[PDB]
Amino acid sequence: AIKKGDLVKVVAEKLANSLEALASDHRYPPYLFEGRGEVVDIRGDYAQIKFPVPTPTVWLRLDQLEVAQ
Amino acid sequence: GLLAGYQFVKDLESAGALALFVPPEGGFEGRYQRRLRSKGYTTLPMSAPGLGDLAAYLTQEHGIRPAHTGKEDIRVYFQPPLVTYHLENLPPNAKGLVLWLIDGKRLSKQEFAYLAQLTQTLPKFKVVVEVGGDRVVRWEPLADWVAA
Amino acid sequence: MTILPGMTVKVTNPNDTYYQFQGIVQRITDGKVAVLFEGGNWDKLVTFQASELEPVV
Amino acid sequence: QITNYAKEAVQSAKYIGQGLSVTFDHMRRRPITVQYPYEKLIPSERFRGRIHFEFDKCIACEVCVRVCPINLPVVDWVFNKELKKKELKHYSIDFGVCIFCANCVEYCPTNCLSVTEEYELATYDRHELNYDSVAMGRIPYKVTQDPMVTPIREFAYLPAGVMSGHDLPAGAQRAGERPEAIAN
Amino acid sequence: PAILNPIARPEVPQELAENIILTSLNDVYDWARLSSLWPLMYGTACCFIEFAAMIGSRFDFDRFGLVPRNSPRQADLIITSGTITMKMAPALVRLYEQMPSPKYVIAMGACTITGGMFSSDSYSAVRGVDKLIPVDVYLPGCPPRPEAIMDAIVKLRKKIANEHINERGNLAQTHRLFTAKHKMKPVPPILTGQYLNAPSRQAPPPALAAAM
Amino acid sequence: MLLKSTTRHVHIYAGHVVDGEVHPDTETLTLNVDPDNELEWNEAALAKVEAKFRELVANAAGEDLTEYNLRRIGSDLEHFIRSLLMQGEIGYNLNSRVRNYSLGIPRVNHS
Amino acid sequence: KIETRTEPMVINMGPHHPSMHGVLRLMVTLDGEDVIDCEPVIGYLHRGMEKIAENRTNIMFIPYVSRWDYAAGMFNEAVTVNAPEKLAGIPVPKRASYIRVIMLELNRIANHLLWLGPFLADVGAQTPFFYIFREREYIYDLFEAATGMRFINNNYFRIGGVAADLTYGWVTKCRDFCDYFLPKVDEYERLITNNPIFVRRLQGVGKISREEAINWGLSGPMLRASGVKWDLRKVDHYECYDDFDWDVPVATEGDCLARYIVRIQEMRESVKIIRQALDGLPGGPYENLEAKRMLEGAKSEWNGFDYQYIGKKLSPTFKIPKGEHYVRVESGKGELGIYLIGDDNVFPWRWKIRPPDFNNLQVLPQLLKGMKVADIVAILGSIDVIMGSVDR
Amino acid sequence: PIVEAGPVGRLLQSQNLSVESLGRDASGVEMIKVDRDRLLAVCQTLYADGFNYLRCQAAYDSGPGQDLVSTYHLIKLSDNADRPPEVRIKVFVPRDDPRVPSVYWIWKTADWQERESYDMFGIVYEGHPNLKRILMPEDWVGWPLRKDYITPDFYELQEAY
Ligand code: SF4
Ligand code: SF4
Ligand code: SF4
Repeated sequence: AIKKGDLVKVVAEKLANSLEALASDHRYPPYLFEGRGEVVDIRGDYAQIKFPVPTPTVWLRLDQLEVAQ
Repeated sequence: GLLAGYQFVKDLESAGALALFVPPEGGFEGRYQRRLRSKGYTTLPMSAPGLGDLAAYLTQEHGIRPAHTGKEDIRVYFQPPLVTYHLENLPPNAKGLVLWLIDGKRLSKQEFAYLAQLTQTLPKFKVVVEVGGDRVVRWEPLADWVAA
Repeated sequence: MTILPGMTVKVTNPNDTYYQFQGIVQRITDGKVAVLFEGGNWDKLVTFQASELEPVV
Repeated sequence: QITNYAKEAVQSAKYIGQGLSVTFDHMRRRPITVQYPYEKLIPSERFRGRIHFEFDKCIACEVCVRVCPINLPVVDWVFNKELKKKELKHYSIDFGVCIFCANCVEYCPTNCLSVTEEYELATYDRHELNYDSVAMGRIPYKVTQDPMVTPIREFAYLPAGVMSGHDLPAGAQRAGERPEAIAN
Repeated sequence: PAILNPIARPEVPQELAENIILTSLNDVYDWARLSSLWPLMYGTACCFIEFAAMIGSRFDFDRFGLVPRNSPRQADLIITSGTITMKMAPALVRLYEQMPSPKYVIAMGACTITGGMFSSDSYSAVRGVDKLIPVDVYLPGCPPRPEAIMDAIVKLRKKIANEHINERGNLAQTHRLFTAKHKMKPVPPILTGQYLNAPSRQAPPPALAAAM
Repeated sequence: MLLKSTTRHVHIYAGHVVDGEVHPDTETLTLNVDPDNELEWNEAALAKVEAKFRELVANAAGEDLTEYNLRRIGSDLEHFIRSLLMQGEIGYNLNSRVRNYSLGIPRVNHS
Repeated sequence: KIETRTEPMVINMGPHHPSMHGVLRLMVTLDGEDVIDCEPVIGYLHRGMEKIAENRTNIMFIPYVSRWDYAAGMFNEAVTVNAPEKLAGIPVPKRASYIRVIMLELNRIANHLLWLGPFLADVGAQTPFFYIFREREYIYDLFEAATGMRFINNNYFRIGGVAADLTYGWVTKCRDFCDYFLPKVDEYERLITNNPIFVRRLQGVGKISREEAINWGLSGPMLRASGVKWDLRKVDHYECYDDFDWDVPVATEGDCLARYIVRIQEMRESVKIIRQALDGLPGGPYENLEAKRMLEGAKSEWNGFDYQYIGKKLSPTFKIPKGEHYVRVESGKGELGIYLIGDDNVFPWRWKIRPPDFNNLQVLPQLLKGMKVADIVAILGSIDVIMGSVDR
Repeated sequence: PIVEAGPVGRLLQSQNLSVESLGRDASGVEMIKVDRDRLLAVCQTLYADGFNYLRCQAAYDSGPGQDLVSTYHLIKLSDNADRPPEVRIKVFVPRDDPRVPSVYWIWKTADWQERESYDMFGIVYEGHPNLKRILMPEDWVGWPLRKDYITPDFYELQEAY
């Protein structure tokens, strides 16, 4: 459903249970939930998200992502 | 010479658009924007290559596009017009402001003359464009410097 | 001769770092002309004093 | 004993005697130094000073963004469907963010972007370095066309044999560009 | 609102009246600071070699009056020559507070202005030294030429002469202290001063040397 | 040890200050906003960052007392002072010797 | 306040560290005059270089790489462009290969000269520190002519070869430089071998055996100064370095005096490789290469796949092919390797820089065992460290 | 099987240490998969064989949510060689429980290199002396260079505004 190149937002409930929560901090930064990250290079079940903050991009699951219209 | 008075402030009220010729090792230009700042004139030292079109920067608002750096959209930051935003914050009990442009020697003559004819059409505002170099710091109006 | 913005000139004076380099001029001004030299990898334009630039056909 | 301190002192007090002589002979040589604001040293033919810009040449294709290491140059363009050709409306390279690697002047088809020779850009404000398209299109400052600077040349530009740029009355580079066109 | 990040109107009149005598003493006050200011021998990344090439013989450091000091107290100028990460970010403020108040930090290189090439995607780089300490003169370049640093010294020297002797009060820090009590668990420090004499380097532990 | 979080506008130390000399404590955190006078404050917004400083200290009072966690509090205060500039509550100081505009330039709202 | 106790005193070298080899922090503890332990705190220049490359194309990452070993410069660009050109099988022309040997041997001279100046001031005499940097300024202008920058940020190495050919008065200007610098190499050697006060600070001070050097992991003039004779330009047949005759400088002593004489002998052998490459150049000088381009421009022995600076000027959208890789380049400081594994897109999947100084700094606690306090910067100045390579 | 062995894989087969031999490299070295329980048995045989020099102990992520890899590119160093035999041992480890046994006692070059594998990636090395963070602050909590590392909203890490 989630294409390559549309604005997505991260859901907090499906993120802090899985394997993607071990790499990061538990206190999640607020730029994930403001829906502005452009998803590029979907690879199977996972997706790289270019968030508007000048930090490295993250790879999250496509189940952990909600489209921000 | 060495003991400088306040003739630099009186020449700026006369001409309105000066053109300093300072020593290129610096340190001797700024002693004349202290005599300028002692007489109530505030000072906005800007950089002459950093300005774009001086009409669209000084008296008009300009859309400054910041570095999106590949992780941001094309934002347009509309900054206020520089000489007429620093005039309104300047209180009316003090005198005007001066534009202390440094590295004026990379400005074209069309941008020299635009800074010359603006200081009289805009009240309580002057410019000092630091252009060129000389062994002794000296000034002249911008009206005949473009006539050189 | 006069210089229009886009003709191929080459430098003629010997007291200069760019002795005989040639290229397209760009953004002629009231006393100065910048000549894009087309040199190798990174194209470089250098200011001159509107003289010592003999063009070729 | 007493017959040793007149012989254990000579072995190095004459070595500093042959060391005070060589350091005094270091003062015999001319000071090879580039006094900056009165002798600015001439940059090379490939030096990446700062980027120039031609607003009448940039056809809005963002190759400069895709080859930049940080995707720095802001290309503001509309599509302009009445003419069916994209025409830009603003261009800016925020220097200070700009590493002067000049990938944009290399991968450009229309030869718009180009490196200048001026390194003398230093502002009091970080945002005064965000150059406009008409601020980048200004004419560079040449070291030779300044009546306060005696421009001394660089190494690999002197004639063959001399390794200094001060007592150089004339000359050129140590080779010829086209010497062999009527020879061979 | 009306204007984002506004400029506060200076309500003070700045009655900066002075005679011929006091400004003649202010010229000597500013000349003595612009003409013999001592930079700290500081350098982190690549811009320290371009700064150390200016110490040498081809470009003269001690020609404007610049003497490099390897101590924060004796130096006033600090040329931030190098990319500062999350580490060196508390260390550079500590080098900055241990200075007499005419400081005049100048940023050198692209990575002390906006964190230049690591401003796109880097998890530990502070983007610009002006997120930690106030900067007088900015200097782009990567790396700047040693001639280009001596312009930034010249641009700095023009800024010392603008400083006034009766405006010496804003050079000291203001102290708006606030206090809150927390309930965070204190942690023992990670980096204790033993490396070789730690009780894990002398021999491999059991339940791991059996399969060796 | 003096765990500290020193950005430009926020100096959070792990301890209390007795007349300049900072003494490292375990219970308290001291904060002085804007050591350099870059922003001209007022009585209203200085209490507004106290509605943010004591909020984040009470929120993060279940975590560890490290330099990483003091930096997380000192960052969110520095993101709160920048929100006070974009709301036009405080403004830039012009009596300061530097005018480098660390928290963005002045700009008008909606062109 | 400060008290006087009887336990061993721990001093912090501090991240300030007024030296020219980066920003270290040694928590070295003292036993009166002898050290007993020392932990190095690194990471003060960790800008996240490996995470950057996973969002960079190769032409977008070529400016990033000459900041790890910023004394060297193009030694970092050597490993970078060799990672997809040895994986995609892209042929490098023979002339562009010899320009790479010319540029890398000039970087190793500049790598060793930046090592030499601070090392001579740390071991004693401070007056050659100003005369060595003058000799490095000649190497700056040789790169400033050919590339557009002095010692780093010189995007010269490409995937299909090199960025551009040399300038006109360039090949005759090593013959002014590297025929003048080579008399001064023996002048730098006679500073420490003669005046026998410097040998009492370098004989046996920081000695490492041969068997411990291979186990702890060492490369370049720190491994070879224990009597190993391992050089990756000889071991790996790397880009027409095998077309020259040059001896590998070995010193079977292990001490810091052996590390001094090897690095001085690496300067001397580099000029040998330079002069064999300036005369062994395929088209010779560029002003004479371009001369044959006009007399026989249709189809000659010149204008081939060789005698030119690039094979094919590749697009910015050059996809790295799929496969693991590990390319090695013998730098001036050791083995600088990168472990490239890339997917079929333009970004590599993992870019693990294996630095030459990250693996040589882990021996510094073991070398500082029994050494004195005045011989701490004498050890650290002889590892030839650049922090930025260690921390990335 | 599907993929044949090589010169190092046939040596480990002759010592009753079954290893999942991968194919050749893109440069031409042997890639060998060893489980984390049989790592110290394999590397003790290769060190006695002659592989006295380990380089680039590289932790590598196979993708987000996949198994982490700790690679060991060990070469046979001699006094003078001409392309000596090398082999890369890759040890796959899951995201949860990322433990690989340390090879510091075999090769001392895996002290800081395994710290860099623990500083960036979450791979905890059992038996490793002084296993801490080198490249980062020691009180950092996240694991960068993983594909999943969400960088915190620090004021210093933002744009210059
Ligand atoms: S690289 Fe050249 S053609 Fe492409 S957008 Fe920039 S100026 Fe235009
Ligand atoms: S100089 Fe570098 S950063 Fe600047 S526009 Fe060119 S490629 Fe981009
Ligand atoms: S921009 Fe480049 S040269 Fe300047 S400090 Fe950063 S890494 Fe060094």
